[PDB]
Amino acid sequence: MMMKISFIIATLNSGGAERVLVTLANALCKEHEVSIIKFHTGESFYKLENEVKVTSLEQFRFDTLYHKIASRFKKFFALRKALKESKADVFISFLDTTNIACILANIGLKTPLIISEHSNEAYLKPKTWRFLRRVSYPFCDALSVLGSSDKVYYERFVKRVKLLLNPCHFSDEIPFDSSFEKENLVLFIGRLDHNKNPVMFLKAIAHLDKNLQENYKFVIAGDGELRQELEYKVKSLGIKVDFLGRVENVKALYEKAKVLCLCSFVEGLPTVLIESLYFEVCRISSSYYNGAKDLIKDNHDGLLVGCDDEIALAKKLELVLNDENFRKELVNNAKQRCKDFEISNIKEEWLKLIVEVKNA
Ligand SMILES: CC(=O)N[C@@H]1[C@@H](O)[C@@H](O)[C@@H](CO)O[C@@H]1CP(=O)(O)OP(=O)(O)OC[C@@H]1O[C@@H](n2ccc(=O)[nH]c2=O)[C@H](O)[C@@H]1O
Repeated sequence: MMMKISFIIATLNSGGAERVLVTLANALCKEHEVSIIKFHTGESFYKLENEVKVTSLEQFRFDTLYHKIASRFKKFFALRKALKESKADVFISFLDTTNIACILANIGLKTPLIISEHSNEAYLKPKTWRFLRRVSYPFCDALSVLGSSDKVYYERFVKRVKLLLNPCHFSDEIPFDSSFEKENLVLFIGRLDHNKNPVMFLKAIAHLDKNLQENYKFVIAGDGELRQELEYKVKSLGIKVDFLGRVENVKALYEKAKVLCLCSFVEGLPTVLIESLYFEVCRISSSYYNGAKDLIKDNHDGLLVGCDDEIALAKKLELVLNDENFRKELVNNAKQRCKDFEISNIKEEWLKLIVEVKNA
């Protein structure tokens, strides 16, 4: 048949949620009809299919104490307005702040709201939002949730929670079993904020053999608030890491690169650890909060280090990089996880969930 799907997100900037949304949208787009409603005006970082109808809420002023409070009622009713005027068969919204907003704004309309947590339940640190999520989330119609520990957490107070994986858009593009002629390149891809923890990457490149360190290229794709101080500490330790910062063509690095390191303290299902599956990139990652083992059979299809162990990382790095027959084995076992992220399969459960929610 057919449905109007409306996606509601804050921004469409170089993120992980926005990466999933567009993969789905681009895929549902062809059979169905897919509006996106995004708050912060601007363009999308990710090539968005042409049929995807995209509508941005207004720009609002947050100067003056008046406009500081007023622009929330104006935003809210501007949101309720767009939702009404989408006449969508279903609303799917993304991330806690946007999710709680949508639940309130949707109070009234007779259309289903899906909402999805896209990060471990413990990330939401403050006390008010952790509370508003507890009161408002049982009023949605379903709930997408990535890690199992989050389903066990959200099932306590939400009646319909589903575990949907993320869909890797590379799954259709990159043929399974492709020759990759790699280059001495280690990749760090991600936001340069405190949790993503890029400093541990630097500290660890410091501790590598001069042999390796002088023949390998190290690269930090991504930008954050740490992009300045990271460059300072790169001098303080004195290594050669090439900050590129928000590079829309990560496919180009993902090929040449041999290894990819993730250093974050807590995550849900990082797509950087999913995309590598498609490029014979070997993953090395901190045993981050909770969902670590769901993604990496340590020493079988990846390598896990203690959280924030600058040395542990370097050893594992030096381990793979002094050993091509190993790196090459790990990834051939990692190719095995590729299916668990094909958009084709992931899309149809989104479609399945939309159907049951559209009944009642
Ligand atoms: C701390 C945290 O809770 N992170 C969550 C994560 O656990 C997942 O749940 C994920 C999916 O919902 O969302 C967040 C990931 P987060 O926002 O941190 O991003 P991620 O690591 O999962 O992936 C983001 C990345 O952006 C891209 N990129 C990077 C650099 C660049 O120059 N250009 C790019 O396009 C990548 O291709 C990529 O997929």
